[PDB]
Amino acid sequence: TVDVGPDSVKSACIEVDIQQTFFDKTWPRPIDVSKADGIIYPQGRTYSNITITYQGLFPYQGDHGDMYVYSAGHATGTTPQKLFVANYSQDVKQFANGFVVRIGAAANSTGTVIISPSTSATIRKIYPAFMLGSSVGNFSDGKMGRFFNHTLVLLPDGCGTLLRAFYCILEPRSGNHCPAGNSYTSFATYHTPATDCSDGNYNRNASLNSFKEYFNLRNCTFMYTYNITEDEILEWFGITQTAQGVHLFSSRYVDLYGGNMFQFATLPVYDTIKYYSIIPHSIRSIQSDRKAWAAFYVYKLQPLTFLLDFSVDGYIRRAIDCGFNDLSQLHCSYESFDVESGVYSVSSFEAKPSGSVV
Amino acid sequence: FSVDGYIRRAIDCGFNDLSQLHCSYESFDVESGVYSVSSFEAKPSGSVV
Amino acid sequence: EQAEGVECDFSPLLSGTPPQVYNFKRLVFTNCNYNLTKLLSLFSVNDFTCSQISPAAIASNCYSSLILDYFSYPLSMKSDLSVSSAGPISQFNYKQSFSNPTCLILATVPHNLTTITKPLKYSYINKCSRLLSDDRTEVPQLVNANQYSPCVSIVPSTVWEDGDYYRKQLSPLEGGGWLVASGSTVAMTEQLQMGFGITVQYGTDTNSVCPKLEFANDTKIASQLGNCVEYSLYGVSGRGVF
Amino acid sequence: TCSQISPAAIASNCYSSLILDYFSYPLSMKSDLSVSSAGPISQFNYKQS
Amino acid sequence: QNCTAVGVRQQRFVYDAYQNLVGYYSDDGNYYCLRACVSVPVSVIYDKETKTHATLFGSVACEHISSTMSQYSRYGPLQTPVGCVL
Amino acid sequence: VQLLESGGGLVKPGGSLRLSCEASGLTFSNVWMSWVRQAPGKGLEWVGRIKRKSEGATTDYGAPVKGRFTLSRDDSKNTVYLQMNSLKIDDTAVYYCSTLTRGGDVWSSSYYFDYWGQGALVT
Amino acid sequence: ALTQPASVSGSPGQSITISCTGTSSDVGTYDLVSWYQQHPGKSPKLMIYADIKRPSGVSHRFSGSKSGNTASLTISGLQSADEADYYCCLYAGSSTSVIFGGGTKVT
Ligand SMILES: *[C@@H]1O[C@H](CO)[C@@H](O[C@@H]2O[C@H](CO)[C@@H](O[C@@H]3O[C@H](CO[C@H]4O[C@H](CO)[C@@H](O)[C@H](O)[C@@H]4O)[C@@H](O)[C@H](O[C@H]4O[C@H](CO)[C@@H](O)[C@H](O)[C@@H]4O[C@H]4O[C@H](CO)[C@@H](O)[C@H](O)[C@@H]4O)[C@@H]3O)[C@H](O)[C@H]2NC(C)=O)[C@H](O)[C@H]1NC(C)=O
Ligand SMILES: *[C@@H]1O[C@H](CO)[C@@H](O[C@@H]2O[C@H](CO)[C@@H](O[C@@H]3O[C@H](CO[C@H]4O[C@H](CO)[C@@H](O)[C@H](O)[C@@H]4O)[C@@H](O)[C@H](O[C@H]4O[C@H](CO)[C@@H](O)[C@H](O)[C@@H]4O[C@H]4O[C@H](CO)[C@@H](O)[C@H](O)[C@@H]4O)[C@@H]3O)[C@H](O)[C@H]2NC(C)=O)[C@H](O)[C@H]1NC(C)=O
Ligand SMILES: *[C@@H]1O[C@H](CO)[C@@H](O[C@@H]2O[C@H](CO)[C@@H](O[C@@H]3O[C@H](CO[C@H]4O[C@H](CO)[C@@H](O)[C@H](O)[C@@H]4O)[C@@H](O)[C@H](O[C@H]4O[C@H](CO)[C@@H](O)[C@H](O)[C@@H]4O[C@H]4O[C@H](CO)[C@@H](O)[C@H](O)[C@@H]4O)[C@@H]3O)[C@H](O)[C@H]2NC(C)=O)[C@H](O)[C@H]1NC(C)=O
Ligand SMILES: *[C@@H]1O[C@H](CO)[C@@H](O[C@@H]2O[C@H](CO)[C@@H](O[C@@H]3O[C@H](CO[C@H]4O[C@H](CO)[C@@H](O)[C@H](O)[C@@H]4O)[C@@H](O)[C@H](O[C@H]4O[C@H](CO)[C@@H](O)[C@H](O)[C@@H]4O[C@H]4O[C@H](CO)[C@@H](O)[C@H](O)[C@@H]4O)[C@@H]3O)[C@H](O)[C@H]2NC(C)=O)[C@H](O)[C@H]1NC(C)=O
Ligand SMILES: *[C@@H]1O[C@H](CO)[C@@H](O[C@@H]2O[C@H](CO)[C@@H](O[C@@H]3O[C@H](CO[C@H]4O[C@H](CO)[C@@H](O)[C@H](O)[C@@H]4O)[C@@H](O)[C@H](O[C@H]4O[C@H](CO)[C@@H](O)[C@H](O)[C@@H]4O)[C@@H]3O)[C@H](O)[C@H]2NC(C)=O)[C@H](O)[C@H]1NC(C)=O
Ligand SMILES: *[C@@H]1O[C@H](CO)[C@@H](O[C@@H]2O[C@H](CO)[C@@H](O[C@@H]3O[C@H](CO)[C@@H](O)[C@H](O)[C@@H]3O)[C@H](O)[C@H]2NC(C)=O)[C@H](O)[C@H]1NC(C)=O
Ligand SMILES: *[C@@H]1O[C@H](CO)[C@@H](O[C@@H]2O[C@H](CO)[C@@H](O[C@@H]3O[C@H](CO)[C@@H](O)[C@H](O)[C@@H]3O)[C@H](O)[C@H]2NC(C)=O)[C@H](O)[C@H]1NC(C)=O
Ligand SMILES: *[C@@H]1O[C@H](CO)[C@@H](O[C@@H]2O[C@H](CO)[C@@H](O[C@@H]3O[C@H](CO)[C@@H](O)[C@H](O)[C@@H]3O)[C@H](O)[C@H]2NC(C)=O)[C@H](O)[C@H]1NC(C)=O
Ligand SMILES: *[C@@H]1O[C@H](CO)[C@@H](O[C@@H]2O[C@H](CO)[C@@H](O[C@@H]3O[C@H](CO)[C@@H](O)[C@H](O)[C@@H]3O)[C@H](O)[C@H]2NC(C)=O)[C@H](O)[C@H]1NC(C)=O
Ligand SMILES: *[C@@H]1O[C@H](CO)[C@@H](O[C@@H]2O[C@H](CO)[C@@H](O)[C@H](O)[C@H]2NC(C)=O)[C@H](O)[C@H]1NC(C)=O
Ligand SMILES: *[C@@H]1O[C@H](CO)[C@@H](O[C@@H]2O[C@H](CO)[C@@H](O)[C@H](O)[C@H]2NC(C)=O)[C@H](O)[C@H]1NC(C)=O
Ligand SMILES: *[C@@H]1O[C@H](CO)[C@@H](O)[C@H](O)[C@H]1NC(C)=O
Repeated sequence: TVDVGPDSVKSACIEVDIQQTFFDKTWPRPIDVSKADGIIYPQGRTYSNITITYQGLFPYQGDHGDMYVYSAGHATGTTPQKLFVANYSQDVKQFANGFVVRIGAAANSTGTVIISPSTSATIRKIYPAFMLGSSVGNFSDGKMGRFFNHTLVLLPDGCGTLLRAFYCILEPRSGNHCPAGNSYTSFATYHTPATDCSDGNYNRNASLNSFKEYFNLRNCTFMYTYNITEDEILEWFGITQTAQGVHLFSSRYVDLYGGNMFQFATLPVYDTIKYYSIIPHSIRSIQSDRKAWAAFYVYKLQPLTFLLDFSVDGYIRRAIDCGFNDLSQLHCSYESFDVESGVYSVSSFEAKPSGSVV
Repeated sequence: FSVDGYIRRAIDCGFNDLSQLHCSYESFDVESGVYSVSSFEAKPSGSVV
Repeated sequence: EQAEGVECDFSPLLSGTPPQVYNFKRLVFTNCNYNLTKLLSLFSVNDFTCSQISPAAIASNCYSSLILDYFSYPLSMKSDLSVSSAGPISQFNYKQSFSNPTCLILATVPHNLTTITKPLKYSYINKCSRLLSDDRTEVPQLVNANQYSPCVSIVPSTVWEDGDYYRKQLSPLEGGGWLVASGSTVAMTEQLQMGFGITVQYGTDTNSVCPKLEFANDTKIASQLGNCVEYSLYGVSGRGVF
Repeated sequence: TCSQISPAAIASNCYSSLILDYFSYPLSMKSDLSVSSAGPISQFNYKQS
Repeated sequence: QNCTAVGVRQQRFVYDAYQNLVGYYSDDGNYYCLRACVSVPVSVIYDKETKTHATLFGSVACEHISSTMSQYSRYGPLQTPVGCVL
Repeated sequence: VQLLESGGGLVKPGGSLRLSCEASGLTFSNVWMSWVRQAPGKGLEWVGRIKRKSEGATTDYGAPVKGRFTLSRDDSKNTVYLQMNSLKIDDTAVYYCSTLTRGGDVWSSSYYFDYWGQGALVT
Repeated sequence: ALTQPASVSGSPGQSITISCTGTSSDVGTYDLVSWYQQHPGKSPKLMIYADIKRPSGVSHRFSGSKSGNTASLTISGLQSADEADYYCCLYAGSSTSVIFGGGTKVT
C-alpha cells in the first residue's frame, strides 16, 4: 500500500458546465505514413540504411483519429468562475490494442479561445490526461462514466513539468456537484496558472489536488513521477498492455526531433484494460488573459505490416501501410520504395458476410 | 450419379485391369492405347522362423 | 559481456497471506541476477516440471523477462493444472501459456517459514458465465493464459459455502445482460500448500535477466579484436570477429 | 509406460540386447522419474535414455 | 439462390464433385443453390516516371465498382473491352 | 420459537442411542439444524449440522464424532434426528438441539446459533 | 482454538471485559465472532454476533469490541444478575468446524 496523501477537505466540488457546441470544431490531422507519422520503433533490434518490412502495433494510414481539446473556464475579471468542459465524462471507449496520441499538433499556430468566439491567441502545447480500467457503470444519478474498483490514472501536473501515474480505487465524494452528491454534472481537473505556474515555484500538486476534490484515493498500489522538459516541440505518447504490464512510450527521451517513439517506463498494472476515457481539464485563468491550446489526437493501433525505411542515422523516416491500397501493397511486395513501371497483380477485394441464416 | 441423384452405373476398381483403368481416370469413358496398371503382388506360403 | 546488478527480490512473496487461484499475484523481473535455487530452497517442493525449455536452461540462460505468478493451491488438485486438464479449475480460475516456455512448481510450506500466513481455507470458481439481454441465453466465459477470471470482480476473496452464487448486471458497453458465477471450497491441510507459475520471454528486449557468474580480463572485447572468437553478449550468443 | 515403443511390443519383440535397471523407489516421488522433473532424481540419481 | 431441385430428396445437402456444398433442401420445402462468395480480382497500372497509377478491376462489368475504390477499406470508373478501370 | 428435545437415557459404551427434537414457531424447511454437546465440568463442543432439503440436506460433522454420529431431518414432521452408531464412555454429555443461521449476505457471511432447545442427557 | 480468561469479576456497577484471542485467520481478518451466555443448569443464549451486535432480547450492558487479533465481550455496569458462564464462538462457512473457547466464569 502506498500513501498518496490526505483527502480533500472542501465542503463542495467546483461547479463545471458543459456547453458542447463550443467544442464542435474540426481541424483534421490524419496519419501520414510517408513521414513515418506515429511509427513506434522496433524494440528488439536496430538497423541502418536498409529497407525492410515489420509487423507491430501501428495506426491505419489516413486515420483521422479522435480529436480532443481543453478550454479555459469562465471568469469575471480577476475572479475565476465555474469551469467549462466538453462532454468527455461519458465518452467511454474500448481500449483494444492501445493507442497513440499526437501532442502539440498546432503549437506555434494562431487561433482563438474556445470560450470566446472572437478572442485571438497564440496556440501552445498542453498535455492530455487519461483514465483507464476494466469495468465501467453509472454514477448515483444514472450518468455514465464511473470506473469501478482499481483504475489507472495519468495526470500531467505542474503546468507540464511532471507526469504522475497511479493505480487506486476512486471513492466519490458526496458534496455539492460531486459524483455522489447533489446537482452532479461531471468532474474535471484544473489549475490556476496565476499562482500555480510561477517560474520559481510550480505547483506540482495542482492537478492532483483538483482530482481529489471529486474522488478520494483508496488502496493505492503505486504512484510514480517522471519529469518533463518545457518546450513547444511536437511529440508523441503511446500506451499498450501485455503480460508484462502497461508500457509507456514517448519520442521525447530518444528522438525528440525525429518522432520515433521508444519505451520509457512500465507500470505494474496486470488488470486487463478494457475501457478508457479522456479526463476533462479546465484553466482558471483571468478573464483579461486567456490562451489558445493545441488539440491532441488519439489513434487506434492494429497488428499491421509496414515497410520501414531506416536511414543512415538509425531512425525511421518513411513507411508504407501495406494494406492501405493496391499500389501501396505493390511497394511492400518488392520490399522497396522504388518499383519499375508496368501492370502488377494485387490482393483482391472481398465482401464480408451479412446477417447469418440458421 | 444421375441428375435425379440415383446411382445407375458403377465400377469395381479392384476387379481387373481395364476396370482399374477407368477408375484411374475417374471416368466411364477413356481413350484407346496401351496403359500401365497395378502389378500383380506375390503371395507368400508358410513362413520360416 | 553482462551487466552487474542486484538479485531478484522475492520478499513480497514471503511476507503475507497467499492469494487465491483466481486472484493471484504477479511479479515481473527485469534487470536481475536470478537464483532459482535460493527461492526453491525455502520450500519442500513436491513437484516441478517445465515445457518447451530444458531443466538446465530454466536456470542457466538469459531471458528478456521473467514472470512469477504465485497463489495458494490444494496439492490434491494438481491434476487440473495440466495443459490438457479436464477444466473445472483451469478453464475458469487460472490457465497457463502454451506458446511461451513455462514451468510449474508445487510445494508445501515448512514450519520454519513463519513470515507467510495461513489462509482460512481454499476457494475456487466452479463456473462463470454470462446471461444475454434476453435473460434466457447463457454463454460460458473462460480465462486465457495471461488473464484473470472474467468474473473476478464478482467473486469475493473467499467462498463461504459451496453453491454460493454471485450476480451483477452489465452496462450497455458490454451489450448488457448479467454476469454470473458460483464457487466452492476445500479444507485446509495441516501445512500451507502453494503453487508457482513461471513464464520465460525471449528476444523482445536485451536479455538482462541472467544467472550470476564471475569474470576475467581475458573475456573482454578489447584485446580480442581481429581474432575469431565465440561470444555471449547479454544473452545473445554467436561466433565472429570483432 | 513406454517411449518409442508400445507397452505391448516391448513384451514380444526381438532385441540385440535388453538392459534392466532396478532400484528401490517410493511411489510418492513417481513424478520425478520422467524427462521433465524437479531434478532431485532426473539430474542426480537416475535418468532414462 | 432459388433454383430447381437435383439429387435425391432425403438428403438435405447436395455436394459437388469437389465435395463442396452446392445446394440445400430447406426446412420450408424449398430448394436453394449455394455458391462461395466471390471476390474482385485487381491489378495496378503503374507509371514510374510520372509517379501515377490506375486501378484495373479484373473482368467486372463495372456495375459493382463504386467510386472511392482506391482503398481496400478493410474521374470515376469506366467500362472498357478489358474490364473496369479507375 | 420453541425446540422440543427428547430421547436421552443411559446406554452402556459399545451400544447405540438416537436423539430427536421437534421445532415449532419456525419454518422448518427454511432453517438449518445443528447439535452441540456439553459434558459436566467442560465447555461447549460441536457435534454436527444439517442443511435444508432445497440445499440437498447435506451434513458436516465435528471431528470428535466423525464416522460415528449421523444427522438427518424430516420436513413432514418438522423434526431432526441424531443417531449415535457407536457410543464411548467419553460421549457422556448433555446434548442440545439448536438452529443455525447466517447474517450479513453472500459476500460477507457471519454464522451463529439463535435458538436453543432444553437439551437431553446421554450417558 | 480460542483462548479466554478462566474467570472475570467485579462489583455491581463496575465495567468488566472477557477477552477471546486467536490469530489473523481467526479474529483479525473477519468480524465473525459470537458470544453466548449460559446460566448454570440452563442452555446458552446468544449475546453478540459478528463481533458487534446483539439480539433485541439483550440489554445494552453487553457490547462487542475488537482490536488486532483480540475479540472481547464488554459488560458495562455489571449486575450480580449477570453471573453466568460466557463463551466465545468462532465459525466460518463450509470446509471447517465450530470452535468454542473453554468459557469464562463471570461473577
Ligand atoms: C503532492 O503529492 C505527492 C504524492 O506522491 C505527495 O507526496 C507524498 O506524501 C506522502 C505524505 O503525505 C508520502 O508518504 C510518506 O510520508 C512520510 C512523511 O514523514 C512524516 O509522517 C510519518 C507518518 O507516520 C512520520 O512517521 C514521520 O516521522 C514524519 O512525520 C515519509 O516518511 C514516508 O517515507 C516512506 O518511504 C521511504 C522510502 O525510502 C522510507 O524510507 C520511509 O521510512 C517511509 O517508509 C514507510 O512508508 C512507506 C509508504 O509507501 C511503506 O511502504 C514503508 O514500508 C514504510 O512503512 C512517505 O513518504 C508519499 O510517499 C509521498 N509521495 C511519494 C511518491 O513519495 C506530496 O506531499 C504532495 N504535496 C503536497 C504539498 O501535499
Ligand atoms: C515551435 O517553435 C519552436 C521554436 O520557436 C520549434 O522548435 C525548434 O525546432 C527546430 C527544428 O525544426 C530546432 O532547430 C534545430 O532542429 C534540429 C533537428 O534536426 C533537423 O535539422 C537537421 C539540420 O541539419 C537535419 O539534419 C535533421 O535531419 C532534421 O532536419 C536539431 O538537431 C538542432 O539542434 C542543434 O542544437 C543542439 C543543442 O545541444 C545540438 O546538439 C545539435 O547538434 C544542433 O546543433 C547544431 O545547430 C546549432 C544552431 O545554432 C549550432 O550552434 C551547433 O554547432 C550545431 O550546428 C536544432 O534543434 C529548434 O532548436 C527548435 N527550438 C527549440 C527552442 O527547441 C518547435 O518545433 C515549433 N513547434 C511546432 C509544432 O512547430
Ligand atoms: C544461489 O543460491 C544458492 C542457495 O543459497 C547458493 O548456494 C549457497 O552458497 C552458500 C555460500 O555462498 C553456502 O553456504 C555455506 O558455504 C560454506 C562454504 O565453505 C567455505 O566457507 C566456510 C565459511 O566458514 C568455511 O568454513 C569452509 O571451510 C569453506 O571455506 C559451506 O562450508 C557451508 O556448509 C555448511 O553446512 C554443511 C551442512 O549443513 C556443514 O557440514 C558445514 O560445516 C557448514 O555448516 C556451517 O554453516 C551453517 C550455515 O547455516 C551453520 O548452520 C552450521 O552450524 C555451520 O556453521 C555452507 O555451504 C550454501 O550452503 C549454498 N547452498 C546450496 C544449496 O548450495 C548459490 O551460491 C547461489 N548462487 C550464487 C551465484 O550466489
Ligand atoms: C468492484 O466494485 C463493485 C462496486 O463498484 C463492488 O461491488 C459492490 O460491493 C458493495 C459492497 O462493498 C455493494 O454495496 C452494498 O453492499 C451491501 C452488502 O452487505 C453489507 O452492508 C449492509 C448495509 O446495511 C449490511 O447490513 C450487511 O451486514 C453487510 O455489512 C448490500 O447489502 C447492499 O445492497 C443494497 O442494494 C440492494 C438493491 O436491491 C438493496 O436490496 C439492499 O437492501 C441494499 O440497499 C441499500 O442501499 C441502497 C443504495 O441506493 C439504498 O437505496 C437502500 O435504502 C439501502 O440502503 C449493496 O449491495 C455494491 O452493491 C456492489 N456492487 C455491485 C455491482 O455488486 C465489487 O465487489 C468490487 N469488486 C471487488 C472484487 O472488490
Ligand atoms: C483500503 O483502504 C481502507 C482505508 O484506508 C482500508 O481499511 C482500513 O483498514 C485498516 C486495517 O489496517 C483499519 O485499521 C483501523 O485501525 C484502528 C486503530 O487501532 C488498531 O491499530 C493500532 C495501531 O498501533 C493498535 O494499537 C490497535 O490495537 C489496533 O490494532 C482501529 O481502531 C480500527 O477499528 C475499526 O473497526 C472496528 C470494528 O468494530 C471498530 O470497533 C473501531 O471503532 C474502528 O471503527 C481499524 O482497525 C481501518 O479502520 C480501515 N478503514 C476503514 C474505513 O475500514 C482497507 O483495508 C484498504 N484495503 C486494502 C486492500 O488495502
Ligand atoms: C458529445 O456531444 C457530441 C455532439 O453532440 C456527440 O457527438 C455526436 O454524436 C452524434 C451521434 O448520434 C453524431 O451524429 C451523426 O451525424 C452523422 C451526420 O451525417 C450521421 O451520419 C451519423 O450516423 C450520426 O447520426 C454527431 O455527428 C456527433 N457530433 C460530433 C461533433 O461528433 C458525442 O457523442 C457526445 N458524447 C457523449 C459521450 O455523449
Ligand atoms: C446506466 O446509464 C445508461 C445510459 O448511458 C442506461 O442505459 C439507458 O437506459 C435507457 C432506459 O430507458 C434507454 O432509453 C431508451 O431510449 C430509446 C429511445 O427511443 C427507447 O426506445 C428505449 O425503450 C429506451 O427508452 C437508453 O437508450 C439507455 N442508453 C444506452 C446507451 O443504452 C443504463 O440503463 C443505466 N444503468 C442502469 C442500471 O440504470
Ligand atoms: C525533476 O527535477 C527536479 C529538479 O529540481 C527534481 O527535484 C529535485 O530533487 C533534488 C534531490 O534529488 C532536490 O535537492 C535536495 O533533495 C534533498 C532530498 O531529501 C533535500 O533534502 C534538499 O533540501 C534538496 O531538496 C531538489 O530540491 C529537488 N527540486 C525541487 C524543486 O524540489 C525532481 O526529483 C525530478 N523528478 C523526477 C521524477 O526526476
Ligand atoms: C423457389 O423456387 C421454386 C421452384 O421453382 C418456386 O416454385 C415454383 O413457382 C412457380 C410459379 O412461380 C410454379 O409454377 C406454376 O405456378 C402456378 C401458381 O399458381 C401454378 O398454378 C402452376 O401449375 C405452376 O405450378 C412452380 O410449380 C413452383 N415449383 C414448385 C416446386 O412449387 C418458388 O416460387 C420459388 N420461390 C421464390 C420466392 O421465387
Ligand atoms: C546508404 O545506402 C546507399 C544505397 O542504398 C549508399 O549509396 C550508394 O553507395 C554505393 C557505394 O559504392 C554507390 O556505388 C551508389 O551509387 C550509392 N548510391 C547512390 C544513390 O549514390 C549510401 O552510401 C549508403 N550510406 C551509408 C552511410 O552507407
Ligand atoms: C472513347 O471515346 C470514343 C469516342 O469517339 C469511343 O468510340 C466510340 O464508341 C461508340 C460505341 O458504340 C461507337 O459507336 C463510336 O463509333 C465510337 N467512335 C469511334 C470514333 O470509334 C470509345 O469506345 C471510347 N472508349 C471507351 C473505352 O469508352
Ligand atoms: C584486470 O586488470 C585490472 C588492472 O589493474 C586488475 O585490477 C583486475 O584485478 C584484473 N582482473 C582480473 C580478473 O585479473
